[PDB]
Amino acid sequence: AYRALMVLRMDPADAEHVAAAFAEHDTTELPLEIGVRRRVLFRFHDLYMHLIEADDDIMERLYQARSHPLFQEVNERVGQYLTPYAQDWEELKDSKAEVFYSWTAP
Amino acid sequence: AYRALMVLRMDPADAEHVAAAFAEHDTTELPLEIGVRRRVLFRFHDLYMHLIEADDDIMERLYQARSHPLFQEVNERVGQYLTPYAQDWEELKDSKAEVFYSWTAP
Repeated sequence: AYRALMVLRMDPADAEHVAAAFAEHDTTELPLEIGVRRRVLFRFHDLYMHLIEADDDIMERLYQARSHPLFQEVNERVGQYLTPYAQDWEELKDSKAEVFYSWTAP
Repeated sequence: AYRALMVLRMDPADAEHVAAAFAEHDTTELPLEIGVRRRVLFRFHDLYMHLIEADDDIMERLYQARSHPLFQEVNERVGQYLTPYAQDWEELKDSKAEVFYSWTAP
């Protein structure tokens, strides 16, 4: 039921690296830990969008674990190819979009 | 298993209208028809992102039904508040992002 979407800028050509970095991380239990159930990466022009599906608002641990050594790697890894969308960005929480509507059919 | 994400530009302030337009459309069977299982709208700065979850690649009917009178309304409705992201846009398919990675945990 929980969905979050983060948006950054990326060179389209860097997608494969990006994908590769997660691929590896997603083989470990690091994510089942944080509580991630599904992960989808999209690209559109020079925008990168990371969709996370979970079972609860897991953002906090998410935010928590970034400073974390267990996650430096995936972070460096991914990080070298991503840039914050907006000029006023200070932290991770800043790349998170807002949901303003949600509908599930019966 | 099917996920698509469309991105356009929107004035943050127009969100409530946007939401209202779908709210109504989502009360009808019009979407259960097209095959939509879940719908989530996000906003980030002046970007609008529409996530559709389905059970198959439903984009074609999706694309099909736009010219459609059954869908003029929601379309006009929504449409007046959205603008194509990129300058080279010619059609709806052009607002669709690409998935470059997908992971589901066991």
